[PDB]
Order: sequence, then C-alpha cells, then structure tokens
Amino acid sequence: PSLFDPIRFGAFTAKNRIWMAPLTRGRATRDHVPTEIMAEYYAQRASAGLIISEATGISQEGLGWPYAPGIWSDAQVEAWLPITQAVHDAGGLIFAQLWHMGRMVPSNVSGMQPVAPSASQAPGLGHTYDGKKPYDVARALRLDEIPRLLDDYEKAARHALKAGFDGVQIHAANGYLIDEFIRDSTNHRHDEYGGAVENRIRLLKDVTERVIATIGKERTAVRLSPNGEIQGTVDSHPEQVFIPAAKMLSDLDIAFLGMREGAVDGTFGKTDQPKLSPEIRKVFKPPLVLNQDYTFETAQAALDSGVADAISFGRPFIGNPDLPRRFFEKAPLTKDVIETWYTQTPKGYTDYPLL
Ligand SMILES: Cc1cc2nc3c(=O)[nH]c(=O)nc-3n(C[C@H](O)[C@H](O)[C@H](O)COP(=O)(O)O)c2cc1C
Ligand SMILES: NC(=O)c1cccnc1
Ligand SMILES: [K+]
Ligand code: NA
Repeated sequence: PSLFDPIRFGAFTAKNRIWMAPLTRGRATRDHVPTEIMAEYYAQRASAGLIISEATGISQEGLGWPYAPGIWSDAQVEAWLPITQAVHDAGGLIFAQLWHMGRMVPSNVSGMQPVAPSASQAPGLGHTYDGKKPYDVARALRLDEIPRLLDDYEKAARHALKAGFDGVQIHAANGYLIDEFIRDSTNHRHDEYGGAVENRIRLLKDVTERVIATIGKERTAVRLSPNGEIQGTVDSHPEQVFIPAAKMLSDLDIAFLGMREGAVDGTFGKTDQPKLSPEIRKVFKPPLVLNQDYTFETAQAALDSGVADAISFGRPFIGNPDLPRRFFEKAPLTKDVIETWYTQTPKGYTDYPLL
C-alpha cells in the first residue's frame, strides 16, 4: 500500500494513509468549550486521511489540561459542531479522542482530587491556570465507581456523534487513567482490576465494550503506548500485558488501533523497551496505525512491511497543514514552534502557511 492509497477502516474509507495524530493545543476556553479558531485549524489539515482530535475530556473529573476542550456538556457539543462541519466540508474525516487524565489531573483545573487505579503522586509539574504546579495525591478509584466512569465514557461517546464526529478514539496511552491501570508500575490493586494481566486490561476492555454498545465498533478506536516510561507509567514486561490487550481489542473488532511507540533515540518517548508492533501485528487483525518519529520514508517502509496499515504524524502536522502534498512534492517541512504548542492564541496554531 502507498501512503497515498485510500484505507478502509470501520464504517469509513480514508482518502490516504497519512493521518493526524491527536495533538493537545489549548485553544479552547477556560471552561473547556471549543472555540471558533479550532475550526480553521482542523480545516487546514483536512487532507489528513483521518484527523484524530486533540484529547477531549469526558468529564471535569478527567479533564485537567488547561484550555483543552471537553465533550460532557450540551454547550461543548454545540461548540464542536463548527469544527466537525468544517472538516466534512473540506472532505475529511475526524475522530474525537476521549480523555480521562487519571492521576495527571491538577486540582487547580478540575477542582477535585484526581483518581487513579492506586494512590500515588505523579512526578513532575502539571500545566494549570496559575502556572505549573506539582500534581496532587490521587485516590484509588473504588470498584463501586467503575459503573459511573463507564457512563461518563458512554455519554461522551454519544456526545461525540451529536457534535458531528465520525467516531471516537479512547485515550488509553501516555500515562493517563486507562494506561495507569494497564501497567504494573502504577497498578497496585488487589481486586479484579489489578494484579493479573486480564485484570489490568479489564478497564480498557469494559470502557471499549461500553463505547461499542453506544456508537458501534466501526466508529470505535483505541490508543495505546505500550513501550517506554511516560509520566511515571511503565510496565516491567510490556509484552506480557500489551499483547493480550491487543488480542482483546482485535476480538472486539474495533475500527483501528493506534499506538505511539517509543525508541532508543526517541524524540517524544525515549526508551530501550523495544517497540512491540511486530508482535502486536500478529494478534491484532484490524488496521494498526503506528506513530512517533516517522519520516515520509520510514512511514512508507512500515506500510511496505505490512506492520502498519497507516501512520499518524504529530509534530509534522503542526507546522505542515498540507503534509501529504509536501511529501509527494519533496517539499521541505516547516518546523513546529515548540513554545506555541500549548499557548492560547492563533500564533503558531493557524498561521503556518500551506504550500
Ligand atoms: C504538542 C503536542 C500535543 C500532543 N497531544 C496529544 C493528545 O492530546 N493526545 C495524545 O494521545 N497524544 C498527544 N501527543 C503525542 C503525539 O500524538 C505524538 O504521539 C507525538 O507527537 C509523536 O509523534 P510525531 O513524532 O509524529 O510528532 C502530543 C504531542 C505533542 C508534541
Ligand atoms: N497523551 C499525551 O501524550 C499528551 C501529551 C501532551 C499533551 N496532551 C496529551
Ligand atoms: K507535565
Ligand atoms: Na458535519
């Protein structure tokens, strides 16, 4: 397959195999309501086969990123309409990334204590509405709270359809809530959601089954990050836990699995925990979309091997609205301005020229 060849996935055909990775940009409101400028931003990049949205909070409890959007309220759904409309006018497809940040939710943002599989304090400093602050002490989510959490995911997934998204991708990477349950450095639970591999993927499983029951498998995607430590989340033997995860996901027949894979020389994830896509390819039958550090040449190499069906691009899409065109034209890629990744205005957001 050619990077430029269409791909069938779920209920859809993407126009190409050059996809937009989920990118948190912070151009929504303090109260996590999307804004008009986000529509232009996404429209510019509609040549992406699929745009995966920036991470979108499923509830205030799960949303701790300042000026990131949520999707739990009616006013949020309404504000998303112009964004999805724009994408579909430009002929493109967009999935919503559904986001529970777990232990990484700053109380300055959510207003409450963050929840996690297990009690702990995330290392580091979180972005807030008054500067960086260190993270709070999370509480271990009670077994009797999992029914609620699932309803939070259900509401969010239906709200995504109302907002005009083609479907959802469940954020289960990068050290946020689901990924904390999966990995043995963060999951120290004694009940049916911790200890054994099947217990550790149990939240992933039930949240996936609840989304599938709400909006159909053909609109339901998952993100994982099985290799390399991130935000104090790592597993001691990731092959033991992520391969069974990938097989459980494949049996549900989700629309695609996206994964960000760290590398020894990785620039958004550095690690010698090796990449598990080769082993995950063998158990995961639906489309497998690989990410992190791909060039045009390495992305097509991955397609040529069959290990990837598509590749998402992150920072390249930030400064290169029309990446696919720049690829085939052999046009230099504009470099993204790191300082403006997460500021609040149009500068370094919608002001990168197209070709
Ligand atoms: C500014 C920025 C924002 C990001 N936001 C998200 C996000 O909302 N959800 C997510 O899963 N990953 C996010 N990521 C990780 C990226 O999707 C991607 O995995 C990373 O950019 C590596 O891919 P690349 O080398 O193609 O850029 C983000 C990365 C960057 C640099
Ligand atoms: N999921 C992620 O890794 C991420 C990174 C930065 C901002 N938002 C989300
Ligand atoms: K941080
Ligand atoms: Na639309």
